[PDB]
Amino acid sequence: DLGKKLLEAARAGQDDEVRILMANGADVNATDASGLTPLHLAATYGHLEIVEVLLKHGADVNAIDIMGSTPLHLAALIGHLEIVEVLLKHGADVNAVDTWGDTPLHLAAIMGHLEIVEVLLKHGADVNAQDKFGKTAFDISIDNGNEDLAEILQK
Amino acid sequence: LEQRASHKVWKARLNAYQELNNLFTKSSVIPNDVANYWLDPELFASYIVDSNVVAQENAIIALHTLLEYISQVPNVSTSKLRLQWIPPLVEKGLSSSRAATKAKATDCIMLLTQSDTSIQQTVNLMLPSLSNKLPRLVSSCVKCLATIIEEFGFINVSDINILLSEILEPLPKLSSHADRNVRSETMNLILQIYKWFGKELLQELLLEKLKPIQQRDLSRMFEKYEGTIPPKQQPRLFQWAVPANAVDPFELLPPSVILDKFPADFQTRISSTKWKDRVEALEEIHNNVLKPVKKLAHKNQDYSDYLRVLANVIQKDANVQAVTIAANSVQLLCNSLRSNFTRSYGAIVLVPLLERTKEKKPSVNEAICSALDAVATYCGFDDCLEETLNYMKHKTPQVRIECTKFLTRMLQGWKSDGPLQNQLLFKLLPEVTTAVLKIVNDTQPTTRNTGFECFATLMKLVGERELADPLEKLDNLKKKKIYEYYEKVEV
Amino acid sequence: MREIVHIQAGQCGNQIGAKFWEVISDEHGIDPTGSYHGDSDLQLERINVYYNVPRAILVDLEPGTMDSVRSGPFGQIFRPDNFVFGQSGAGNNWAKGHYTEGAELVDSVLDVVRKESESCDCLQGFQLTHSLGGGTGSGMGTLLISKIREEYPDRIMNTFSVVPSPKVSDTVVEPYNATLSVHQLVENTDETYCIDNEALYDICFRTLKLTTPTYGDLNHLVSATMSGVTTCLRFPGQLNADLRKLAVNMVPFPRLHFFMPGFAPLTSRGSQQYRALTVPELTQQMFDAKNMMAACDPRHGRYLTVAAVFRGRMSMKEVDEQMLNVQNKNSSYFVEWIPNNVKTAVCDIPPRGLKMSATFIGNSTAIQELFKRISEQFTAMFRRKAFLHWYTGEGMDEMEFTEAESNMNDLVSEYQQYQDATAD
Amino acid sequence: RECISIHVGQAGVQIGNACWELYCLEHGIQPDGQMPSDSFNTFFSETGAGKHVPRAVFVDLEPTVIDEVRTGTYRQLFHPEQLITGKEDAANNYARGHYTIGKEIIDLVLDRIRKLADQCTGLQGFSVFHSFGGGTGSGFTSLLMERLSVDYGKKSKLEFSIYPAPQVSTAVVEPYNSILTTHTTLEHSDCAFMVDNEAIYDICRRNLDIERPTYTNLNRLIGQIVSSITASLRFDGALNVDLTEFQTNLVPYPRAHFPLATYAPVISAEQLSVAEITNACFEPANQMVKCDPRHGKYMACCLLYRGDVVPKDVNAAIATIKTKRTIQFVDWCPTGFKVGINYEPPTVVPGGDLAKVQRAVCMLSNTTAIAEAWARLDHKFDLMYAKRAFVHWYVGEGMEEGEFSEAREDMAALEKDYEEVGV
Ligand SMILES: Nc1nc2c(ncn2[C@@H]2O[C@H](COP(=O)(O)OP(=O)(O)OP(=O)(O)O)[C@@H](O)[C@H]2O)c(=O)[nH]1
Ligand SMILES: Nc1nc2c(ncn2[C@@H]2O[C@H](COP(=O)(O)OP(=O)(O)O)[C@@H](O)[C@H]2O)c(=O)[nH]1
Ligand SMILES: [Mg+2]
Ligand SMILES: [Mg+2]
Repeated sequence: DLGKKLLEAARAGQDDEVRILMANGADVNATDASGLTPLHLAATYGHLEIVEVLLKHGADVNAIDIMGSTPLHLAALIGHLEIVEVLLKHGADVNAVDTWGDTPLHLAAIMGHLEIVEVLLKHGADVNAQDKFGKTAFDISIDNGNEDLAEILQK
Repeated sequence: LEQRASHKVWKARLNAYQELNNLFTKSSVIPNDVANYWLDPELFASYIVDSNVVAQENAIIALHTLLEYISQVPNVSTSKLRLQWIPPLVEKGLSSSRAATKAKATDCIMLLTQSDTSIQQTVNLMLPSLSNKLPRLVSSCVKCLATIIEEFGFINVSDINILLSEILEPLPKLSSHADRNVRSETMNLILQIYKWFGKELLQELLLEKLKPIQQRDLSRMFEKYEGTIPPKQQPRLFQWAVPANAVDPFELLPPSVILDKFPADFQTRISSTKWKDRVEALEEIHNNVLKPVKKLAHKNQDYSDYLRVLANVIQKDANVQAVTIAANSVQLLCNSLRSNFTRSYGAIVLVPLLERTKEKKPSVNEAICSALDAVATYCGFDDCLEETLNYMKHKTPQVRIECTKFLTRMLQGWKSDGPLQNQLLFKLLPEVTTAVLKIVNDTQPTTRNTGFECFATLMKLVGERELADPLEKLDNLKKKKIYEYYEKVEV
Repeated sequence: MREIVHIQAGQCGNQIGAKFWEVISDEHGIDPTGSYHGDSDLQLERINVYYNVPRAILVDLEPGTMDSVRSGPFGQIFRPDNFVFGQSGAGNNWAKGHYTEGAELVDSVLDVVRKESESCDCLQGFQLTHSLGGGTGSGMGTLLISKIREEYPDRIMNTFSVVPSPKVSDTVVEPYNATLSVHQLVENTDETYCIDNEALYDICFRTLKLTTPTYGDLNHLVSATMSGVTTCLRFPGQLNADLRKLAVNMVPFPRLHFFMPGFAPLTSRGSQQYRALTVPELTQQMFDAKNMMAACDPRHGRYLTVAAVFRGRMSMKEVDEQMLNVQNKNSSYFVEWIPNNVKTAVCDIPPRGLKMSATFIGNSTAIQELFKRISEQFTAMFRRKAFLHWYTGEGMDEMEFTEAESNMNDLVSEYQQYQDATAD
Repeated sequence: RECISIHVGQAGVQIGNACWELYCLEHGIQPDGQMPSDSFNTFFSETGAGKHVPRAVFVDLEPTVIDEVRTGTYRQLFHPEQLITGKEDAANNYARGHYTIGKEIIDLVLDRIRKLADQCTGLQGFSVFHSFGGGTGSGFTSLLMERLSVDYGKKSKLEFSIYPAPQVSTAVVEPYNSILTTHTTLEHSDCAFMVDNEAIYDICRRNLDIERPTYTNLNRLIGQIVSSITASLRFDGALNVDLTEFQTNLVPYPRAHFPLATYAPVISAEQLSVAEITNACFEPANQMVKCDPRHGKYMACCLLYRGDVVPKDVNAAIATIKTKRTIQFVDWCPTGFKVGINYEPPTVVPGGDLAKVQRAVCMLSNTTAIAEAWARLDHKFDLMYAKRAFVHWYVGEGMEEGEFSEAREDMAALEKDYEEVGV
């Protein structure tokens, strides 16, 4: 299966061998077991050129997996500021929700990616968005003693 | 991967242990010379002490399935094994902090304990570990000692007195040990000794010396115990323990001699060109001379002149009727003269009969097969096992299906001991299986379908695991037909 | 798949058998001395099939039949060794042919069969002609068939079996003999052409207007049918070329291999109609039940498979059209669940005495009518237990009759099942 | 660089003759093997005596057809060890081709293939020619393909199947044989060009102006279209230069590897423009498999022009069709039409009813409408297998009855695989 080799590459981060596999017509939106496209995997592990390569070949910027995770979720979780703005520029879902009720703003705030928090906010992130337990991004800064984030969330 | 069980990198050793654990599930009960993890038990003693917690645990579960693959005969070499193995198992398996590394080590000791005749040799080896630095080891191996007892118990123990003293000796110090667990788990070992011959004995020997609070808890523990002073039945039996007026035959009746019965006008009548001469000749000596009697004369009676003319017709005689009445004569001889057809008699009619299974007339196949069943029930598997295979390879479709059905018939009545290395096993894979597959893979379905039973009656005899090798080479589609009969078939 | 071994057994066997050899010897251009005086290669293209001199074995317990063949026209050509004949006759006793007297001789026959098969590049199968109401042709023939079936299981078995009818012999044991023989053929032969004397009389009497048909008159219809159905086998041609392929495209269920043959145009002994039929006329002798060699109405059942053989120079375009026509204009009579079940083939060399002809081999479920007639006569006879001491005396068991009776009725039921089957 | 051709059953063998007749005219090779005149040695090897021998094996379980090869116009061209024949044919029975008769000769055939592969240095793979409905063509091929996936597993294999058609059909059971081989040959084939004998019949009646075509008529037309596909491998073009590229360009799903081939122009021998012939590639009347691509989505599409062609005319004709027709593509496709050109003129046979044309084109397009062809077979199959008709023939020649169902499920699964791509 050529769609499975493109996932192996996009994850482990072999920029060149993506072009090889895609020149053989590999499925840009090929799903693994849990519904993760290569764009998911590259956006998780910080392979910026692989993200932009897949996106311009028609990667689903707002594709979800089995748990409702978009690539913007995973980029904002791990803290890949370069990729976050690439995804958003390609029409990413700033207020996407996943199965646990989190938005990308939740994940960037939990992991302390203050620089990504501000980018998401300026792309119209929902500061009052709640998760399953009922907590906003602002509640997380209150709960996690992060006054640097509380100020950045009310800006 | 064979010698890689001692390779430097851990993840290559981790393979060899999984490779081994497969080997001991998937290899032979009888056992390949490749299964030489008995006569060098230093190997697994090394593997159990692997310098890596993940590859260690995988060696123990390979030892575990090895150490239950060895509940097949003959492995009287379980004495050497307990010496070599349980000290590593106790010292560093029971010791382990890992949930699963420990659980399988105890299970291993269990299997070594029931390899033995009794519990003493295993007990005697793992006693010293009570005196070790690390508490969780003495915490644990007192729990392991206590459940080799509650499930087995003291039986077939030479000098129990010497053994009770040896395991009662540390119990004072263990019960005053610093560790909470070492103590708590020592009161359990006390109970399991009381549970078998307490409490008069333990109060004379050990209750006196413990803290008063302690002997109270032990008495409180004995009330909650219900059931007779020694347990009536053990929750687990040993090796030998688990397996643990003649009837009369009517054959004693006097013999009857039929040689005198025959008529002068017989030889030319059976060797005649007129079919009705032959039929009447055979039919007379059958209805007048054989059918009445119930036991022929064993002593000093040569029927191998009469039997070789029954064969001459059963094979070559063009009259299907004269065949039918002859094979019924042959059966009568084999039936009324049990224990005669050793070779000369049995063999004189055997290969002719197998040739004539070609006959498809129901009445005739009835008579030929039933006579083949006679020669078999008093000569099985002298000449038939080999020659039956020969005629499964024969060109006529009918003789294939019928001689294979014959092997099936015989195999259901295969009760010859033993217990191993019979004529069936000497030639099992080499010949029987190679020939049964030729039936299983025949061009005709009704032929193939006889093979499917004759393979499922085979597995039933000799283990659906032993033959899993040519099972794999077979179609997945034929496999589920074979299994169909395996589930229904009995011996 | 080249050579065919031919066998003829019993009186009828050697009669229609010799007649068949007369017909196809002419068609292939062989004289009674055994020499080629033809004038076309399409005649010797597949002469290796039936000839070497015929690859024919002649069998009868009745020794007289020997001479009735050799004193016939092409009687000189048959190999002297291939004559295998007994001392006495079977006398309409199937048991005598199958178990006692016929069984004594059957070995001698198999020796000759072996001899002729031994020197074959690649055998196709066998071809037996015989009557079913007799003792020898039925009893020894069916015993011969089984004996070959087991000695040559990698080969085809093809019979031309003729059914008894009161209209041709008033012997009442024939229902017994034919029932016992059908119980054999359904288990032992790949394909069987059902030649019905009932239908041969009804054709000679009603269509040919002969007030008293002789055997010769009935045998004329048979020999012409046989050359027709064997046209594919004897001349170059794409479709239904060898025995196995034919049976593969004719027999969808192993037991239902009893073909209802029929052909056109129906001529008398050496008459000429002075006007050759057209292609649509020939085609309209298919459902025409007055052309069936078996006394059955194709209208009363359904065709499972059909083979059409057009002989002569004619439009392959028109034949295709007419056959494609007659199928869909009678679509309810051809089974729907077997698509393209009718197959047509053309041979340019016409039959003797005709400019065009057409033979119509059909596996029609209507054939159950034929087996009904035989069974009712059998049962009427068997329920009063008449003449049973003949058969039982020769070693047969009364049970056999019940089994053959039941087995033929299962055969009738099977035909009735597939007739009432639906594709939906 | 070398490619080996294999011809199984009368269909393969007789289409083989037509193709190697046409290959030798296109390469100026003589019937005796000589040449008064590389890229073409992909298909031919060379003797020390200046003789050019095909890299081909002919197989039939019966002499008659291959006997005519080695007593005909091109008897000298082939080495006699390449022409293999049995004696008993498969009798329109996949079981006999695959199990009973095929096992008796498979080893001899595989051995003679090794002799041609041993002469080759960088072998690419195999071209395989065979009928569907034939017993040999279905059964033996599927067996041979299984065994080639072992003895040569790491290389390509391409099919040229003859899809059955009642107008020339010799057997009732041809649906059975088609399904049975397509099931067992599915995993072992990288790409497979189906040829509906009905379309080839229709084309020859309309454009060649023949009342009742013969096999020669159909085979010649077919050989022309086969030549158009293998032209890239024989003349070193730019597109489809080796066997892998067929899968790269046309196969975006291992299972769905059945391209529709369309060929224009078919001119009777009793010139058109570049634009006119490219429009005819999207006319169903000129397809090799009877279906309607308008009812389906394109997974890929290649255009193989050959002759007097200006590369700009092509781009105009492409833009015409890409704008003035609505060729629906799948969203996960490049959606760009791949092209290659070979400036040599289409060779016809001297005497042929097909005329020499100035330019010609062969469009290879993996459309989902070809599922219609599988549906027609599957339906005919279902009717007969509903009554277990003719099944005893197969089961009595070494075949398990289950294999019918396992094959039918694999065909039902393939019909679902075509559906999900096109929605
Ligand atoms: N287009 C084309 N079709 C053919 C040709 N020869 C046979 N066919 C078709 O192929 C199908 C099967 O026929 P064959 O290929 O001859 O059968 P086979 O492969 O020889 O197998 P067996 O004869 O059964 O042993 C039929 O439906 C024919 O219509 C041919 O030369 N050209
Ligand atoms: N068509 C035809 N039928 C015959 C001929 N001779 C006998 N029969 C039929 O065959 C049956 C008699 O069997 P027959 O062959 O004479 O006995 P056999 O010699 O023992 O096989 C009756 O049904 C007859 O009507 C013949 O020459 N032609
Ligand atoms: Mg007679
Ligand atoms: Mg063929």
